[PDB]
Amino acid sequence: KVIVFISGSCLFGAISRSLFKKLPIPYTVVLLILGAILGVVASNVPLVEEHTRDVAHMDPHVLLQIFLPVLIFESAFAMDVHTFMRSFSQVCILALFGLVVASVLTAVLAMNLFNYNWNFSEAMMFGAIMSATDPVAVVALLKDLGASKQLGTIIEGESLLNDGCAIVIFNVFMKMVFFPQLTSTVGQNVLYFLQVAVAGPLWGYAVAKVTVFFLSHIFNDALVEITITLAATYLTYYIGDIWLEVSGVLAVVVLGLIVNAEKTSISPEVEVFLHRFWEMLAYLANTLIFMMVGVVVTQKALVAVDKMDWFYLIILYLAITIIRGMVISLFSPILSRIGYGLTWRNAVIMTWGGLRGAVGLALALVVENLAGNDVIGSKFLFHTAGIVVLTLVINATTIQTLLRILGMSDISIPKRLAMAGAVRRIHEGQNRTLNMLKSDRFLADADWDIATAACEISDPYSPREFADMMEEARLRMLKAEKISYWKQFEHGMLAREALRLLVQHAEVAADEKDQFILVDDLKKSWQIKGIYPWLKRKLEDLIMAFEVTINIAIVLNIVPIIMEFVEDALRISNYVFFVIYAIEAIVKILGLGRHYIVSHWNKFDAFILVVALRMLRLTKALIPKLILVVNGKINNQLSLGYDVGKGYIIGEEEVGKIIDRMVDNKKILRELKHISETGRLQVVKELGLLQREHPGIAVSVKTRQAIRTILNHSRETIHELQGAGLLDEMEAHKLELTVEIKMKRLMNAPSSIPPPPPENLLKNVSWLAGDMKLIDFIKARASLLHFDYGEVIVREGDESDGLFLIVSGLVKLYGKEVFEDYLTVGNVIGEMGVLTKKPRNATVTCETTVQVYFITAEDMNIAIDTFTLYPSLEYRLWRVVAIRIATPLIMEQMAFQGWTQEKVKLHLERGYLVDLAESHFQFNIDATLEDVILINGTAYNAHTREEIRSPCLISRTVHKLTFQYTATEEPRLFVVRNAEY
Amino acid sequence: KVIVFISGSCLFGAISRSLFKKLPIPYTVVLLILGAILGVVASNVPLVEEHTRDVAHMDPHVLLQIFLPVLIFESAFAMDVHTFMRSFSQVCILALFGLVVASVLTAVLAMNLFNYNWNFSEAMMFGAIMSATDPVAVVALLKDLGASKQLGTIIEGESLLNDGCAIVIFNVFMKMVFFPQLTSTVGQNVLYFLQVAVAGPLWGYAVAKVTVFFLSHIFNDALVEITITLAATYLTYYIGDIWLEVSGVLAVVVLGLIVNAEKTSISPEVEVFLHRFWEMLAYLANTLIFMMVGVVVTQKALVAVDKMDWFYLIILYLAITIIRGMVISLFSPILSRIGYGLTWRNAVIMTWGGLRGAVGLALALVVENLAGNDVIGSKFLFHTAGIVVLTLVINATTIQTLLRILGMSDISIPKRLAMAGAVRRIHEGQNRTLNMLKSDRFLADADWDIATAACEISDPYSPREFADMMEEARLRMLKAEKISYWKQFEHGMLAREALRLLVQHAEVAADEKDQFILVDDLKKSWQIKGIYPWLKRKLEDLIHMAFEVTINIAIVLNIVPIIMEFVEDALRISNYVFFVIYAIEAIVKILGLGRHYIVSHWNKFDAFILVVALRMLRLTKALIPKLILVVNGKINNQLSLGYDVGKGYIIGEEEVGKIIDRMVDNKKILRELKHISETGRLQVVKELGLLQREHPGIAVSVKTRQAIRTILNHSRETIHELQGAGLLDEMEAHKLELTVEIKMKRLMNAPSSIPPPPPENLLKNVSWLAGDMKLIDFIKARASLLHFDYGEVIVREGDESDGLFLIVSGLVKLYGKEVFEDYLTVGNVIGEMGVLTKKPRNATVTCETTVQVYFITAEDMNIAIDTFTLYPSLEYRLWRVVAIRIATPLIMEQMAFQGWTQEKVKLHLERGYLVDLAESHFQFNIDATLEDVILINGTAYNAHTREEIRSPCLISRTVHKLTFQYTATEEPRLFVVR
Ligand SMILES: Nc1ncnc2c1ncn2[C@@H]1O[C@@H]2COP(=O)(O)O[C@H]2[C@H]1O
Ligand SMILES: Nc1ncnc2c1ncn2[C@@H]1O[C@@H]2COP(=O)(O)O[C@H]2[C@H]1O
Repeated sequence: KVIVFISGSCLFGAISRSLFKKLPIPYTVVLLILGAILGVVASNVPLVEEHTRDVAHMDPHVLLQIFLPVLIFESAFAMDVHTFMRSFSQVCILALFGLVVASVLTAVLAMNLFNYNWNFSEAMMFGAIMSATDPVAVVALLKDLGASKQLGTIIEGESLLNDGCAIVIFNVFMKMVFFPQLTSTVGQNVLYFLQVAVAGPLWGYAVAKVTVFFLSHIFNDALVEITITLAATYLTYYIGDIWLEVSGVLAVVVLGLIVNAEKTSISPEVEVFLHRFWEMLAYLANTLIFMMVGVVVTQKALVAVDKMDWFYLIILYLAITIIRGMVISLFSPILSRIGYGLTWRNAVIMTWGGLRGAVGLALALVVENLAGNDVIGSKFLFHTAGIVVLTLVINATTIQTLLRILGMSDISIPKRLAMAGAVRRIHEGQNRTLNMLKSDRFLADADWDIATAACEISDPYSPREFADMMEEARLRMLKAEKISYWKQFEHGMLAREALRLLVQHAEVAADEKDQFILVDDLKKSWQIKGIYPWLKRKLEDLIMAFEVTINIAIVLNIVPIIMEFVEDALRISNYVFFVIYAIEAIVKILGLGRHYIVSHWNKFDAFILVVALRMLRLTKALIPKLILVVNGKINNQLSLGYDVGKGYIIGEEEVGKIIDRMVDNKKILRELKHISETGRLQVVKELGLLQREHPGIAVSVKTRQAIRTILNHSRETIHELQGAGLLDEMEAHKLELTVEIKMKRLMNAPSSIPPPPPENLLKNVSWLAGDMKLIDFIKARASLLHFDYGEVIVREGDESDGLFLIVSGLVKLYGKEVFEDYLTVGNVIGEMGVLTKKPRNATVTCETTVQVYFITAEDMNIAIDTFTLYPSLEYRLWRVVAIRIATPLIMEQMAFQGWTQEKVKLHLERGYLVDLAESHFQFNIDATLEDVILINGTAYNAHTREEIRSPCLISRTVHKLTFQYTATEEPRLFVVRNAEY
Repeated sequence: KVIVFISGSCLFGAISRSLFKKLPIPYTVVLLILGAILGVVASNVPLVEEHTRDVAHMDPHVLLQIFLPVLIFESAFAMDVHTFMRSFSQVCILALFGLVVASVLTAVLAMNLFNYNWNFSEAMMFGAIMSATDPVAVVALLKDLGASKQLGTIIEGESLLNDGCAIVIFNVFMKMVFFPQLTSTVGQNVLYFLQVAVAGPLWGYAVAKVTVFFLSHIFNDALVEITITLAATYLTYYIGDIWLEVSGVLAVVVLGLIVNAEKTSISPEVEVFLHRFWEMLAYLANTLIFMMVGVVVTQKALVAVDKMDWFYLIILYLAITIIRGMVISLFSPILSRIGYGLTWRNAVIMTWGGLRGAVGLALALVVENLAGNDVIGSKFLFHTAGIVVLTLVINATTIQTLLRILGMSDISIPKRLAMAGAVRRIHEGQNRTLNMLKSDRFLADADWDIATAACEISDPYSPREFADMMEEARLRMLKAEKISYWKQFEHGMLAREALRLLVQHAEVAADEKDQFILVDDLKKSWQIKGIYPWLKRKLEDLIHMAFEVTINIAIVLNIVPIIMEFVEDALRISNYVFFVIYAIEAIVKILGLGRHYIVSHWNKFDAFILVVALRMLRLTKALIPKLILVVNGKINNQLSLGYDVGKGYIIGEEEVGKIIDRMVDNKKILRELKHISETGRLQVVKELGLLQREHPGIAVSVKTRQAIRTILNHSRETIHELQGAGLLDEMEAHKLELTVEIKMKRLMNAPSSIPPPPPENLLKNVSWLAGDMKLIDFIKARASLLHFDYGEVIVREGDESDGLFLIVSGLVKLYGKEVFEDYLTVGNVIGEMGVLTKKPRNATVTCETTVQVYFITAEDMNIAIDTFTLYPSLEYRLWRVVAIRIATPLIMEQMAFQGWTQEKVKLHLERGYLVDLAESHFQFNIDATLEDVILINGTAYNAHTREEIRSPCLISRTVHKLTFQYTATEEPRLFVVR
């Protein structure tokens, strides 16, 4: 019956796809040709005639209900959603206007020239059936050799919208023509138009949001989400099919776009499985419909032969080609003026990009089968088969020729240079490892000709002098900046979108002109000036159990509206609404203790309750949702702008220190350094102004990039640990799943701005001995002094003024060999100036804006006199300065070799100070104390009578020590007991 | 009509699967419970009654033709094929015997005790319907917490074979019971049995091989192979369904097993897509059939209430449980004796491993629907629903309790120690990178509490003294050997199977007893003593070519009308065509009769068949080379694997022997451990050497197949490092890495057939640059092929010069004098300066392995020198070789040639010549045209500074003119490179 035909069709499609892969002509036309052969065999042998008659004469219902929604759903599934949304406005405008112009022009051309006794509706149906297209072949060719990304997305989106509008027009006009028993008045026609406009896509959006919310609560389960997605898609299609014969495909398209847009709630395995499954179904449908078209056209059009239609076909193709070119040629200056400009290469490649696919053949089969025994169906089928089999080869050959000639698919010089360098590096490394392997003991009598020929690799590709030198120098500088950007991305310091924005900004201004870097485009990239801030300014300035119950009651009030739009239950529903109003009155009575005297907005709700249509109650809960989503929407773009600004700054800083060695001409080097430093200084001030506008964006981006850097380095560490054999494959995978989970949780990070860190709470918590004395010191010291870049607070050798503790920022200390230290938030500086009364010994500078608290010598004396009986703050300060002095001289010792900063920090935390007054300035060293450090003073050995002074390390050989008490130098020691105690 | 029921069924299955994931009870019983609820709603409301009446009363044809083949196909698709084949024999024996014993015991128990007026066929049907089971739940539980691999495969294979034989028996009896109008004589019954035996699986094998051969010619295309595989599976099922009512499932199972077995011709993406698609279909079918069973049993069994059946159910469950235990308990000693032994833990976990699934419920629905208005269908459905809903909870709880109690799912000490060490290392690295990141300029006012809490990680888990010390020392040594094996695998020096074999050999002898390493098990691992060599020995010793291939194809075509013979004018024309083919064969034989007219032993039978005029003998002689080549490949793979694992053990022991000494400090333990390790190494090296001696191609194959792996791994690491430095972007890196993946894929199907040994004369002529007739004369005057084994020194430093030696097989190590160590491979020339400079010796060369060398004496060297005198091109080439050998090491170490590798300085100095001192009268002028000037030999006097220098030395660029003094004992020699 039908089995052998389908199996043979699949085998023929497979062999045709495998054979004609190399030729630029798409495979599908071969299928059509093969179908033609079957026709001239179906007229003689009764067996193939029986098989074809059983299969090729199916009902239109199955075609119109199955073959088209699958194809349009596939055309609306494989597209990149974000790239589509980047140009949705121009794509929609161009697609709609091209569709309407092409349809009306084809209709009037047919009526004027064909000399057929047709009506206007037949010609409009002809135009609609000649308007639809399919871009899978041209986008496949572009993927193969076009070397472009945005062009295919533009073509796919335009084709999708064109197909949707074309099938809408064809369905309405076919229903008007072939069923001449329906009223065509305006009152229901406008209702039908608005229904198809608004009711369908909103229903698809609602079901998509519902199923996404359902899938959000599913963890590490793969079958459930696949089955739920398939069932939801079929349910949407079935409700659309019950509703109309048109809006179902629109609802399916919207649902597919929304599902493809979301990525956080669906694991990638499900997405790739769904892509593969839907692609397989679409390919099968396309092959079957092509073979059916071929066999039916060969069996039918042999009795409709004339020279007039053969003359008509060529001029029809010429007319549709010229109008398709002319509409976009006329609309190009408007697009250039509005800002969505496109190059003339894009226009000339768009002119030939219209390839007819399978939608037109489907509609032709439907309109031929519904025509009965009439010549109109044969004319339709023959003309559409002729035009598709003409364009499918001619347009493909011409687009390949134009893509070759225009040279946009040309490998640039840096691409070839980088590929050659990479190939040379790989070959050198392989030669080195071969040389190492040849020296191995067990690698003897291995034929090295086979080994060398097996692993060989190769690339797939194979004042004028001053101006040329400047041009090549700036090209090399652009190359260095690009590789710096890629290095920064690979180390993890950047996000994804900022990286591609920087790369494309560098590329579009690389070889266009002499200027290479611009700042105002970056300015508009990070700042927001569109309609969103104006909408926010208008919106936010012009305007739980009880709320949930009120919302549920308002939703329940739609059921009387449903009945009204369509009894005892309805009266009971009105009584329930009155009871809900009474419950609202009871809620007001309960809130009378808070506020019930008068209200402004609630008068409308009171009037609505007096009427009892309760949709006005839900807008109070709807108000926070709009601000909640728009604040995140603007903050995401603001964070991306700050990120790309920081990336440009750090890239310029990295490339600044290498340009001097690259060139040797003085004038070029000077002018390049001048323009680079002016650009950096111009952008850094605006970045600082953006930071000063609000501080939460910087905090968010720093705390969202530190996690990325830490996770990347942990992944590198675990890969290295796997490479050393200390753990096997399964444990490594089990541990790496945790890293993947951490990254997945980081993906949906709270991009909403975290509150700024507290001032008093962090002051009390960060210091160990937080008490009421700290509060008294804060009340006696409120400076919050701010120092910007390029300022030095104190200098070495200057007289001591007091103690300074930092509350915001990072500072760098240079002291004396020499050392460099970095103090973060919560550090205390100026310590020995109040204890040992030393003027100064080191210089501290600030690399950014810092907020600090100032304590003077008088303030320090007042603080010291504030607590005297139990100076816990003073004792903690003594411990802090003691461990600060003792820390750097222990890790460098040979005894503590192989110890990190945290190891020596946590080793010495369990140590105290020695009371020299109780011990009468005499100490005995035993094995109980693990470490003894001379903090201050001069110590005299009780055995060797040797005098030593701080900074020094007491050896384990010394057992008894004596100290001399002096007012100007009081001896101090730190003792850490053994870890076994 | 049917849509809402299916949609609600899928939603209920989804919510039940999501909710009951944590509890050890499988989700499916909840579905059954939910179905029960629908029943007590279907009896009152006419709407749900209409929906249930429409969907749940489905005809048996769709169930019996759709629901069962999908389930059995899924049970025969997700299995690991190789692990199944490792124990196929014991799995088949145990499954078949357990099935037949359980079926007959259930039948006789039902007939004796149930007091129902049933026949023997009804009880056999009852046993067949109670024998089937499903492995999905138990294997899922074992994947979750069983911590085992082989047990799940054993259970799955047993369940698959049991299901296939059970459905065969059920069909062959149900076709007799409910259709009492068919003859049951032996003559057709034995034909049916042999038909199911041989016709089905062979047809599945043929279609699988045909579609694999079809898919082998498809490159980088994904849709075509998926569509072809699906169409081939349906075509196999349809031909099986037309053929018999039960052969289709067997053919589909065989086709699925063969498709899953193959891996080279199918890309992994297609395989995982097919796995996911088939699993989705099976899950949907299982959920739907469970809900159907629940609703039908609640609607039906409410009018079949008694205490007799409610008492019979418990004793039936007890009887089937005890017989299932007892059959394998009785068969365990036979398995232990035969060598396929299993531990008592495996037996006690296999006893409770029988969980009834969906096949029995499918057969119950079929038999209940075909029973009509009779009590037998209700009894069948109620009893099977009761037993499945009892076992599905009770057996799951008991198997979880037993798995906890028996302690086989316990984390060992080394696992916890390694996990803790890895966690500590990761935390230390993260702390270090956080400390580095805190000092960055642009990382200011970032709340570090959130950063620390976000990236925190943790593990999922949380003379007696002398003997204890020895035990912990040998455990630590085993851990060191295991990590050495993993390091060797990760560096790329091992294959996959040898790695897992060595790891499991280390594991099974780790904590069992005091001994740790055995050698005779490795001996039987690398050597072959099975039935394969004996069958090869008896087989291969007991037994215009294109036109012959065309004649064989025609003889194959002659078999096509034989189907008509088994089944007119066309048949007579077929006989005439066969006679014409016979005449053509006779003409071909007469043409070949000039070379050989007498018929051979097989040719006499061929002539007899031609007189008969069959092609079976021609096909057999065509497939004789096929069986020869597949036997050769099968034996060579095992030999290569054994040699690989032997080499891996040797290099692992060599690595661990250097580090074992530092680990322990007790003298006696260290001495005895070194003694046993060295005795094992010395025992295994001699056997490996003789194994390599017996046939040398295996070693050549394994070396040339592992060098490519090492080179490709290091190239991949280099490309990853280059990507990490930003010199190329993502797309170019992926495009380049595709080439590495293609190289690895081509290496996967490597020519494991043994390459021929390298030639002797051809390599001697080609490897040397100046190969000519003089080399042939030297070979005729020097044929030594001396073989030196390990531990032998050929010459020593200071001994008198004897001649020149050129190495033809092996690698040697030279120690000379600072001091230097050199490695000479095949094709090197040694002992060259001893005849040129008349020097005795200056360095000592030894051999690290067996070496085959050619010996040339001083008299032979003099004869060779006197052989070519007019144009001694061999002598000129030797002078160039010794000149470049002397000049090479002293240039790369110079500051001028800094950053130059060995190949760079080798290819830089190849465009160099010698200076003729006779033509220049021993005076040379150095200009900028010559890039490098090297004093090879002699004393050079500067013409300006009057300074005397001698080789080895480097002439600086400041020196312009030089003079040389000619001496017989020291002739000056120089080399100049442009
Ligand atoms: N080794 C050190 N590490 C960190 N900070 C130091 C070190 N030595 C001195 N300082 C700080 O530098 C300050 C310089 O002036 P003061 O002596 O007032 O107090 C000193 C300490 O706060
Ligand atoms: N630098 C070197 N590198 C490699 N081989 C050498 C080197 N120097 C000497 N030889 C070889 O060692 C041999 C020792 O004895 P002969 O002098 O007969 O010939 C010598 C050369 O073949």
